Amino acid sequence: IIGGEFTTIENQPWFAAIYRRHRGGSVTYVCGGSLMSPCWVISATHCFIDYPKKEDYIVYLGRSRLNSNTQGEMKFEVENLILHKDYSADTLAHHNDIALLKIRSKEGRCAQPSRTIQTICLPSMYNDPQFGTSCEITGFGKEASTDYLYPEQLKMTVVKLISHRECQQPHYYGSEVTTKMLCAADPQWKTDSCQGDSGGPLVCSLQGRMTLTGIVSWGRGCALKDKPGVYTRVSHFLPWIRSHT
Amino acid sequence: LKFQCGQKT
Ligand SMILES: NC(=[NH2+])c1ccc2[nH]c(-c3ccccc3O)nc2c1
Repeated sequence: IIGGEFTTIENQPWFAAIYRRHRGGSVTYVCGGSLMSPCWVISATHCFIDYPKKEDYIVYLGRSRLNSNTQGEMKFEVENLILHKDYSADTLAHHNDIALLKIRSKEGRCAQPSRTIQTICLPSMYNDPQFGTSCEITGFGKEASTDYLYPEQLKMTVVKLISHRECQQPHYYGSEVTTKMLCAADPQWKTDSCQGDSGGPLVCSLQGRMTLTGIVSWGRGCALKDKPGVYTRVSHFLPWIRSHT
Repeated sequence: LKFQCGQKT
């Protein structure tokens, strides 16, 4: 996240950290995700696309740091890894970029509620906040586009939703952004999501609930002028989600 | 005990 504050998981108790094992001994961070229900985490298909071997990914809930433990965290294996059929990538956009991970712990249970583990709410069929709403994104991604390491402490920031009209202006992204995508930027292009933030949540409030409005998907550069971050529009995938949960 | 989506505190 460029800009932002450092936070602890108590402020995003539904945030999930997905790592990949290299039996060589190391585990690396892959992307972020969100807990929908006790056993399901949602993230972005492009995070798994190149190496869809579920057996090698680990998911942690209640983690405030990237490579050090947090007390209260839970670790799970991925029981099911559902990527979206019709996912596509072009010179910038990722289409149908949402993924579901069914988790199971070594004891055979799913997430349990605590002060560091909570689920986030889903929106209702094609129900979104209006552009202008300020939402928050969270994650362990880069702090500057030139960095080559990720922060060790979780970060969070606030970004505002912009309209498609604004985001599809030719000097922004043109028709690369569809109606199954959402754009969010900072008025002063000072904070944004970035490499390593893929899969995490864009939470806005809808009807009185903190709702998972978008999934960090792509962006040209990070905190660049006229280059909003693009998120998958969860409200447009509700049936897809239902058909698998 | 049980989840309440969206509730932090
Ligand atoms: N600028 C952005 N809003 C943004 C967000 C998520 C990203 N994720 C990535 C990314 C880059 C290479 C491989 C995987 C990724 O998720 N770039 C990203 C850029």
